Amino acid sequence: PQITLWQRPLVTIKIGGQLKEALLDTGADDTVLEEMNLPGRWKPKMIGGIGGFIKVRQYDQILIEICGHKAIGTVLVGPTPVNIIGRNLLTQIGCTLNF
Amino acid sequence: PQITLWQRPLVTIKIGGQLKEALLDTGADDTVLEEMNLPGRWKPKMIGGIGGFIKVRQYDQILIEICGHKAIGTVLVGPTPVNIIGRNLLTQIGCTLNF
Amino acid sequence: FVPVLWLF
Ligand SMILES: [Mg+2]
Repeated sequence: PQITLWQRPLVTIKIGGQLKEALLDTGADDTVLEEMNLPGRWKPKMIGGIGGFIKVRQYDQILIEICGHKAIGTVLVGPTPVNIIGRNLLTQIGCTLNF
Repeated sequence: PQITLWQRPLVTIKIGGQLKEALLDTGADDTVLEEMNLPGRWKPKMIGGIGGFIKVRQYDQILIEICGHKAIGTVLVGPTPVNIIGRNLLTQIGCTLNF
Repeated sequence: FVPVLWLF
């Protein structure tokens, strides 16, 4: 699809059969998702923001479906108030910015 | 232009006669820029981050060039670690997300 | 509101 940017670019994603809302975020290197139960092993990680850092769990090789596109990639799980689809997955679905 | 996401979408901007680099961020509502001498009137604003709040200066009706395209809108100036161009200006240059 | 800066 072509998405204008007058509203937040929120899409439905499918992850472990569950449907969730997420924000397509060209400014994010990584994909960051709200507290959820993913299976298997993870690595501890830190992501920086204004005035500090947030502790997250990094899971590799997670299948996420976005508007019919199936991406497999690394996700960071943590107390984010909004699910963020970053460039690691946006590149897998063929996403570009155009103006 | 078409901007791919294999790298960060960093582009050249010009504001107050100065050139800087800024991230095109579809996930951001708003535009936040590093401390900078800018002429004209502004309003003080507070934003709550991880460890605490930051104070910024809100400038409205500012002319900014983004990768050659002139745009008018609000910019927040303060202690941000990265220059962020948000949707308030991305719409003004006709930016779309496409996949 | 800038999620990558953890600002909302
Ligand atoms: Mg440029």
